[PDB]
Amino acid sequence: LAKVDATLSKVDMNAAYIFALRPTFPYSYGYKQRFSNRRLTTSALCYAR
Amino acid sequence: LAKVDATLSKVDMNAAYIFALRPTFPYSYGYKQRFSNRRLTTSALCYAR
Amino acid sequence: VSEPIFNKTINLTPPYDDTSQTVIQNLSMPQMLSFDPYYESTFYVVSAD
Repeated sequence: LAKVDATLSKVDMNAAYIFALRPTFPYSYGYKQRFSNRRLTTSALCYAR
Repeated sequence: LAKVDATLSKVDMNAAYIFALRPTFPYSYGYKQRFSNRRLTTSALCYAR
Repeated sequence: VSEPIFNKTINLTPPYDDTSQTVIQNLSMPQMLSFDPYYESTFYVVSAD
């Protein structure tokens, strides 16, 4: 599945370099507490490197 | 459906006048945000004129 | 930020969630399940209060 199109370091060098060498790994985060009544993050989004 | 009973400007003039000439249009309001954790109004009630 | 570019025009502060102001994510692997590489001994999580 690791695919950075070869015809991308033709029109934009830096973007292709960033995509190739610094991948992202998106994930969602949340917290749970039993008797809180405080809001707390539920479905945040982040990118782990 | 527009019905203000004719036998109402007999016992209460002002209420019949208000119902006839200043109608109400109830509706419910709410907001949505993606990554908020703040409460925000969900099912408020209002009367639009 | 979905891509590793940081140039003072990128916003890294979550605008509508203040949970991260006091609580850090825990991205650690759990406890090791064995404190002896060769021999297995049962241990417990106990109620301290």
